[PDB]
Amino acid sequence: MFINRWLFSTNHKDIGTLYLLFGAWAGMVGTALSILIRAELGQPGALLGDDQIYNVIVTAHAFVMIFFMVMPMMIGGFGNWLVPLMIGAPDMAFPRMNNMSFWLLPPSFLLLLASSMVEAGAGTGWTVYPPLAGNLAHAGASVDLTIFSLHLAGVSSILGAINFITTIINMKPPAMTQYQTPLFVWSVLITAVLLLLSLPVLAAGITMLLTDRNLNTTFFDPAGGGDPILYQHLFWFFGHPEVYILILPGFGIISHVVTYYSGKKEPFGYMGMVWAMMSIGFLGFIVWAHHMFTVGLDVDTRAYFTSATMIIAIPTGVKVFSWLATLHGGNIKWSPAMLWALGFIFLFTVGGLTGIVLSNSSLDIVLHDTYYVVAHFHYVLSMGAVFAIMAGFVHWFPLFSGFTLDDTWAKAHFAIMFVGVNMTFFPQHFLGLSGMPRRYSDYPDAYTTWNTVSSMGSFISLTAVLIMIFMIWEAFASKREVMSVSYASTNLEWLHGCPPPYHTFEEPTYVKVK
Amino acid sequence: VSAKPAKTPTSAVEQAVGISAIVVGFMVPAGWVLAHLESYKKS
Amino acid sequence: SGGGVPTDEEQATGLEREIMIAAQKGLDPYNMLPPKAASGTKEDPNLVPSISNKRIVGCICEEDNCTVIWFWLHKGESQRCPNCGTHYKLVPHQM
Amino acid sequence: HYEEGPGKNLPFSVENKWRLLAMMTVYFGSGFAAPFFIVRHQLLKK
Amino acid sequence: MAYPFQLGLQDATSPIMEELMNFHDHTLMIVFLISSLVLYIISLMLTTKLTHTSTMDAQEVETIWTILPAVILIMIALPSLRILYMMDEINNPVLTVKTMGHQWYWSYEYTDYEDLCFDSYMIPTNDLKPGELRLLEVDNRVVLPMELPIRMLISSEDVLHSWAVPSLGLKTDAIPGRLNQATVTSNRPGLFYGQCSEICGSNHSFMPIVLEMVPLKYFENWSASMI
Amino acid sequence: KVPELQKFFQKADGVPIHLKRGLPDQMLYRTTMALTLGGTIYCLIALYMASQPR
Amino acid sequence: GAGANTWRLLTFVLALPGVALCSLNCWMHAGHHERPEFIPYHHLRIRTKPFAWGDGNHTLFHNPHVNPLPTGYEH
Amino acid sequence: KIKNYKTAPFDSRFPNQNQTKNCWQNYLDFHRCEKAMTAKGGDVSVCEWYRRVYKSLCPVSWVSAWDDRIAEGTFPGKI
Amino acid sequence: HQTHAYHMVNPSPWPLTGAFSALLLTSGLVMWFHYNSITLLTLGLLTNILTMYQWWRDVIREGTYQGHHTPIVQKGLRYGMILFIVSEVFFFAGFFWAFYHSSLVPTHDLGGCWPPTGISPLNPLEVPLLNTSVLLASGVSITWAHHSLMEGKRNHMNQALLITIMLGLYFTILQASEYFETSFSISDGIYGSTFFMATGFHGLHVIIGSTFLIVCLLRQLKFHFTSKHHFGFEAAAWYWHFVDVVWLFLYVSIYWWGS
Ligand code: HEA
Ligand code: HEA
Ligand code: CUA
Ligand SMILES: [Cu+2]
Ligand SMILES: [Mg+2]
Ligand code: NA
Ligand SMILES: [Zn+2]
Repeated sequence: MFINRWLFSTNHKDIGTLYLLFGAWAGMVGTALSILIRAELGQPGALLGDDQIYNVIVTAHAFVMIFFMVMPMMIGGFGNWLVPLMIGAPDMAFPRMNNMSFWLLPPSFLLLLASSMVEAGAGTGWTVYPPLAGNLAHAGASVDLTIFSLHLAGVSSILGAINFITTIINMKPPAMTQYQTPLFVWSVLITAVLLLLSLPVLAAGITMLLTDRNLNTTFFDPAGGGDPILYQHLFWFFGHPEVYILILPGFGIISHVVTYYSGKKEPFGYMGMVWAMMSIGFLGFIVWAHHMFTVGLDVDTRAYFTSATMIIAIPTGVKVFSWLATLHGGNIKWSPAMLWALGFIFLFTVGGLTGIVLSNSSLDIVLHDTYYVVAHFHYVLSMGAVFAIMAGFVHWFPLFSGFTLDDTWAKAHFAIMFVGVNMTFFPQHFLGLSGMPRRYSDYPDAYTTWNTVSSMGSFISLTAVLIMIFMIWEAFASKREVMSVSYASTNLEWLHGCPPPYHTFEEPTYVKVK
Repeated sequence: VSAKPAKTPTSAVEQAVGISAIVVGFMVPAGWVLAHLESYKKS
Repeated sequence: SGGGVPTDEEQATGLEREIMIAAQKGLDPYNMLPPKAASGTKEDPNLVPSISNKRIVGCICEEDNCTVIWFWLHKGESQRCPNCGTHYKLVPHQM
Repeated sequence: HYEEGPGKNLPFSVENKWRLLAMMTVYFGSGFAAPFFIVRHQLLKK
Repeated sequence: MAYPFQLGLQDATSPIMEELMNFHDHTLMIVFLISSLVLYIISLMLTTKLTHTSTMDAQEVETIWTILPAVILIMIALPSLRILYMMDEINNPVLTVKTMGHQWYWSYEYTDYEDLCFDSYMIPTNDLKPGELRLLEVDNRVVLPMELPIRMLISSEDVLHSWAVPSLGLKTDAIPGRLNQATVTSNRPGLFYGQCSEICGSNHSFMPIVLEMVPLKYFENWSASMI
Repeated sequence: KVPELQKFFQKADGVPIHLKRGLPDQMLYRTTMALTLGGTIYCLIALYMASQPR
Repeated sequence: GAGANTWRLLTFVLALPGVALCSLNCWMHAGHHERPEFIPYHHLRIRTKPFAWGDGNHTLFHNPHVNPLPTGYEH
Repeated sequence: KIKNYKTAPFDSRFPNQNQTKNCWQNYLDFHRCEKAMTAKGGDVSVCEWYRRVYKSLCPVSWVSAWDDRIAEGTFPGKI
Repeated sequence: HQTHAYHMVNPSPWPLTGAFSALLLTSGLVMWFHYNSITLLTLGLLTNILTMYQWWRDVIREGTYQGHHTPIVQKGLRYGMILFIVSEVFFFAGFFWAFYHSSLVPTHDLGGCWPPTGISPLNPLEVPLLNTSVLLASGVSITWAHHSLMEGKRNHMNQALLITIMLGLYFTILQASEYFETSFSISDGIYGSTFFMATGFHGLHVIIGSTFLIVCLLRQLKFHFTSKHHFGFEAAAWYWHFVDVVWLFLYVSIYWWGS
């Protein structure tokens, strides 16, 4: 009864629920790791001792927050719950592959945890650059277990990407075109395209790293003929597509939330949204060597790559200005998800502008691997992706669970979340400009004061997610239902009720061209 | 989104017990392992 | 060397047999092709078949329009599109 | 057939507030307490 | 080197870091401008009671909407490419110094003539002299002449390091089996403090770089003394 | 032999199609799930033993 | 196009006689060479981590007739 | 001569950041000059300048390793 | 009931079982490379082959005996395999990029020339052209097999698929026997590393294609494939054309150019 419903599940809503549960657990694992990092960096001195265990915590924080919080929740959970509901399909095209992708995820998590537990430790950073990740500096089984964790997560997300593209392209009603679908459907289409176009590159790269470790090859060994710059090339050829994967379903979620809670029938410039998402997807593939501006490339190569960053800056500017433009003359309902979306817009603008500052290779000479980079990627990830996850969760928690959250507690949670993240990641700009490098367990005294301030901010964010758990419990402590939802005609997922039944669209939608 | 009146409505005291339960259940293990790091370093 | 390989007019069974048998007479009871008999007036509405008491109807009531609007349509008289007013009527008897 | 309705599409029962509060705090507290015990383990090793 | 409550960059000694600082001020003024646009518009257009929730002309403003961020990105990128080409001139250096990043220490070879080489480890915290800096003082400071073009070839023995001095505007990857080049000049004498920027193990925080820049005659006296 | 397996698999027993043959599918499904549960628990035992040093 | 006998004629003229001719060509060129004299190179025959099969120095397809060990050949 | 050599010059054939090929080709060019004018039998020290180039350009660990492999006879460069 | 023409799947264990099987493969490789244990690795390999056999046998049961395979379903399966093929294109393209970056600029430790000193490369005009011709002949024979399938020929199909399968077996045993008697090993530098990784992964993929051809043959001899609804054989032709154009790129890149 339980085993056939959940362990043997073959519909999209249950797999999306299991995504939401697993990603909440893994996100709180990552939050504990982040509290540990900011506890080491709070006061001068070594609370933990050596930098090896600190690098283990840093790498674990990066992998757990990237591949196990934003990735499964965002793509899998929101796509599986909403994409057959937005396009009017009864299920996914290949539900067994979706179930297999979920059940490959906690093997990858267990392998990552065992990689952390083995006494060598995978303290390399989330870049797994050799010869630090070789069998000399890390002679042991931690790096191999890390590599197989990445293999399992990659196979999971390729299977999910294949399933998503075939269920979006094929399972539409035969009258609707691809430009009549909702925007989140477009975002997960382009996300699945770049996922299966980028993931085998890192699969091959860490396969060759594994054979360099344990099969005596010289792919990246400079004493045998190879060089680690090849590994950097393949890793970042995956890596910048990966962060565009991390941010694109967030774009779809915020577009849906801003369209809904302003009262609009549609986002302003739907063709502009579609064009800019395909432009960002097509153009994230040729910008990778902005992550290697200090490796010693050609000056013409880095000139090309910083021009590529400018031409990838323009279409997301079109998207953010059109997000502003669809707030025009709307009945602005002050929902909590609206506050998450406006915080998304402002803080993602700040993070993108700091990325544009970093995009010049001339200033990337100075600011490479400082905390200015950390402020850039946290202002995009830990604010934009996290705020988009929270906006989608607050907006669709009536749909997933059947109960409505307490909006007063949700507004308080947004307030202390905003204060905590803004006080955490604003002094990191000054620490990067002053010149503290990344991956440091102890700093000189002149970097102390901002570090102290930054540490305090992390604890505030802890309080945020602490009361967030209470919010969820409060919904199940209240059991307040939903009679009705406004604007249910435009949004298809709200039309079967809250929550929708197990079997939906047995009688499918009736839409005609002629 | 319209909301029904609560079928099993909670009061203020039970919500206080809930927030205190979350705080104590999240700060006993992490706070205990952070309360003595030098004991693990063979003091 | 003769035939041997069967054609799918006797070997194919189940739902594939059902759609192949019904689709050779111009009938699509399993909804693979966009429907027909389109007129928005109240005397000749847009007919929709069903097996239940209601169906989700999506209107694209002007061309080159992005957002389809969806509405439930029940039994009885002809309900209208909730922004354009083309008449849709439900005739629930197909199989 | 499986249960349809509010609170029944979830893999855990929500019919009692207190056992579900205990369930949430032990689940998310196990999540929050895993890396701390890992760090205790590599400190206890050497 | 850094002082408490520092907001901006460390100030410049090389010419290159002066142009980098001026370009940083330029691009941060641009970031302040466009952040003011975004913040003032989002504060403006949620604060009205008038409504307009009907069909609107989808394509009637996109030409200015597309050419304003393109022209501001061009205005950013042209001095970016200028200073990008300002680091690859004909150097014609005076001295050539070779650095090798060994496993958590640095090694220095002045071997243009009369081969000299030494090692740089950090002075430990318990063994600091009074007045010195925690985590920033080395055994043997790395002595160079000032206001001269000096070639600096950077590599490492085993793993990836990053030889970085921020106040002189230098940061170059130390890659095993690969010899990268930087040029270093100055305008003031004194001690300049940097440290490693690439992850290199369990003491990655614990390798600093101290560039002591002196006149030429004192550099000659130091080179004769150290051999 | 295909249309008479077609008659066999089009039954309204309510059984899923991987227990529809009766005995042998049930047998190798039971052995497959038993050996993968044993492999998973011996994998966790091996990982916990490898976590500790000598 | 979309024929069936012409593709059988195409394969029975081109594919199998061509593969047989190339098999005869590789049969008349089936001659081994002498063993090259051994130089202890450093980028060839590395040993960083031992192999996980058999002894640990032999590779998976190590034929002792042609493949050398780092310490010379085998007799 | 071209002497009073203060340091290595700016080589226009290799003007980029990477400088492995400069000292590698200069070391093999010194050895090839040595072999060529030992075969010629003349004054082999006239390209002694080339020797000082690899004194100044690539590290003494690399030069010591290359001297060891050319003393044993395991030099991959064709001289 | 059901009025949409899509396929609703019964609850399935092989997601869970194959997922924990992949966990067993990863942990088996870790315990083999570092602790020398075979038993967990072999248990994982047995779990994969049992899971994949059960899964594809049941997909055969839905597609052949229960008739759940609508044209919309076959279009979806076509899209899914095409995406899987494109993923494998980019995997082999990453390996190609590794080899091209390795051989475009040779390093100083190799001596600065490709091939490195101390290795004897395989010249392409000997017996590698035999295996290129074997894969080309197998592609021609499977094209005749596909055309005899659409036309309605049965015994011509059996002869064609039999010669396709035995030439695939000839190709893989010829590659294996050549890699017994190659003059350089995996530890012979970046040339050996790139060459043996690329050819080993292509060998694994061609033995996967040979197994898929064999199960296609034993499906066809039990009259599973009709005159037009024969997506497994279309899949076999697509993956076989994939594997020999990949080998054409390997033979152009590694064997001919630079050797
Ligand atoms: C959400 C994930 C995400 C997103 C969207 C981005 C977006 C961008 N990222 Fe970043 N990035 C990361 C995640 C992300 N990044 C991560 C995780 C790293 C760390 C990798 C490592 O460890 O090294 C990283 C690292 C990273 C570096 C490495 C720095 C270094 O190594 O020293 C650089 C270099 O410039 C960079 C650049 C950019 C740029 C130029 C964009 C752009 O796409 C931003 C554009 C977005 C905007 C919102 C601006 C548009 C708004 C307007 C208002 C229009 C502006 C118009 C004008 C100014 C004219 N990123
Ligand atoms: C998803 C990506 C992500 C996220 C959210 C974060 C979040 C945070 N990060 Fe992280 N960080 C990285 C990705 C991320 N980081 C990466 C990729 C690196 C580089 C690693 C390397 O150097 O190699 C890094 C590095 C990094 C360092 C560098 C350490 C060093 O190099 O010395 C530090 C320390 O200040 C840090 C701090 C923080 C803090 C204080 C937060 C806080 O924001 C934590 C608060 C976050 C949350 C609370 C998550 C929100 C989740 C929920 C609200 C629950 C969701 C559940 C439901 C909705 C049901 N991060
Ligand atoms: Cu050397 Cu960090
Ligand atoms: Cu990037
Ligand atoms: Mg670097
Ligand atoms: Na510390
Ligand atoms: Zn209408």
